[PDB]
Amino acid sequence: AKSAANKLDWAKVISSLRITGSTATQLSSFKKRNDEARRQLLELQSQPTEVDFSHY
Amino acid sequence: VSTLIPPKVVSSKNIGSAPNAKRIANVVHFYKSLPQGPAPAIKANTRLARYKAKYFDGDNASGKPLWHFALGIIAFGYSMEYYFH
Repeated sequence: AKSAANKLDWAKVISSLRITGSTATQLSSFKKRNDEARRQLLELQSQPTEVDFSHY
Repeated sequence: VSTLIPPKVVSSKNIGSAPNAKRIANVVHFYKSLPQGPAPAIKANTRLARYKAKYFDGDNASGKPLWHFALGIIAFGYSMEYYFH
């Protein structure tokens, strides 16, 4: 559902062409992409966080 | 550190820039301008004004009334000849 948010983000990039020199709004998009990429690799990296009592 | 915000700071920006001064000049320049040649006062008479309106506008603009004025001096000084010599 975040794809609509990022569609709105690129709409705001092509409208932020009207304001060149955004100091930290593009950095805010940078930070949200950074920790979004961090959390998606964190949840894909995550196992069922347990020790297998049956086998292991 | 957070979502920074210059998309909407237009409300107090619109004084200092150069098209603002031109804009506040020419919105004042446009309203009192008469639309389509109105109130030109094309008819006027003050016992000498039809002479001006027929002769001394930019349409005709010919110096021949000065000729008539020269003729007036030919009416004047030659008659002063009749008064002097």
